[PDB]
Amino acid sequence: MIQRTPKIQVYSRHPAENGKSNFLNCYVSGFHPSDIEVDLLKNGERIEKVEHSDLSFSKDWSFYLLYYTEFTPTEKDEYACRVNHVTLSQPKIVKWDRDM
Amino acid sequence: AGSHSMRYFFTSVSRPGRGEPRFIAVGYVDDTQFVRFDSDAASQRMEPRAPWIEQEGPEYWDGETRKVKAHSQTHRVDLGTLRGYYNQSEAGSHTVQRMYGCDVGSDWRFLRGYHQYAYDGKDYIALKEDLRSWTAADMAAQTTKHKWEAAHVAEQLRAYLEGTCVEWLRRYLENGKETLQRTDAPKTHMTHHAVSDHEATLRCWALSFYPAEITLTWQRDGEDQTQDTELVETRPAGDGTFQKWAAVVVPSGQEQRYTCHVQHEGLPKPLTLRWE
Amino acid sequence: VLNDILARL
Repeated sequence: MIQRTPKIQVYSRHPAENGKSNFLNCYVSGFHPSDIEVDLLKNGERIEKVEHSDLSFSKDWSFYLLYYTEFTPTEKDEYACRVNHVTLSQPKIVKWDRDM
Repeated sequence: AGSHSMRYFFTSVSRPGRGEPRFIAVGYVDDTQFVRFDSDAASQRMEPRAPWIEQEGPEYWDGETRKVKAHSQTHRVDLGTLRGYYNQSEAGSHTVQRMYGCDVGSDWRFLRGYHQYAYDGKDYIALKEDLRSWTAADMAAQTTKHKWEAAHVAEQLRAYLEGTCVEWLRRYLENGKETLQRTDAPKTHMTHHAVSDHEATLRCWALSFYPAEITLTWQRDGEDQTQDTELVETRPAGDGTFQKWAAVVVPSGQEQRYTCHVQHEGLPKPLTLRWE
Repeated sequence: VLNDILARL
């Protein structure tokens, strides 16, 4: 009955340029059990057309998923990933930083 | 070519409030997903996920669909058995995970095979490297091991892992050679991010590479540097390739002492990167 | 291809 908290990376598929269409990724990994809530946020609001990979797992049996959507970086829009999991007291929000 | 692997991953999650377990199966050649099954999806078929597998005929897809549904029912039965073995209530959700597959070497001959099972995220039972014996993690699994040693289970798995698995892996490598036998060397570059008026982060990027295995290491004046470094987990780009970066904080003006070193199967000689 | 065994535990 083991519980492992998710690692989160938020990043773009391609190097980000403002005004140039791209893909926003939220990679969640290292967690157990598999039930998890992942949303991509634009200026604090949930993005609607988000897809995800087929659940798989690593050598320690911890799960991973990639959530992704099309987006266009801009100077003023703030993007983020919001994750909730039984191991988390409150939802965790990780802002997208194009340098990481 | 190089060395190669075929692996199947299975997860079943019980849903005590209503219905059958959620079941998800994925198949990989090396780091390429090529088939999937999801119990919640509409088709109820094994589905292709790579262009080179779509050329397989209807007998292939009917057969894989039958077998993957049989896998799901085995996991369903197992979830019920394990609840009794561990004396757990019917009210909680529990998980079973299974992975099996084969590796071949550069000559495309059998190198090793594996078959591993977990319950609630912990080792339960695994086939040993000899493909003859079982590792049981606890006494519940010891019960399963005694059952499987009496029923010739390891023999059947060894025959699949050394025969069928390797033979179909070679077939996939041929049919998908355009991508499966191509290595994508990392596209590398270095970025610079001040953290004060006199220190800065140097970040060494590896982008768009395949397969996923890679090593990024920082050196200072020709010696390995782990102090003040950060290495993120390799992550999927979403287009079948992978990404990674490593970073070091340095005093501003001293960037030339630091070199990032990149090792990857697609690189005949490792790359060395230095900030402008 | 998948194997055609999967004995129960």
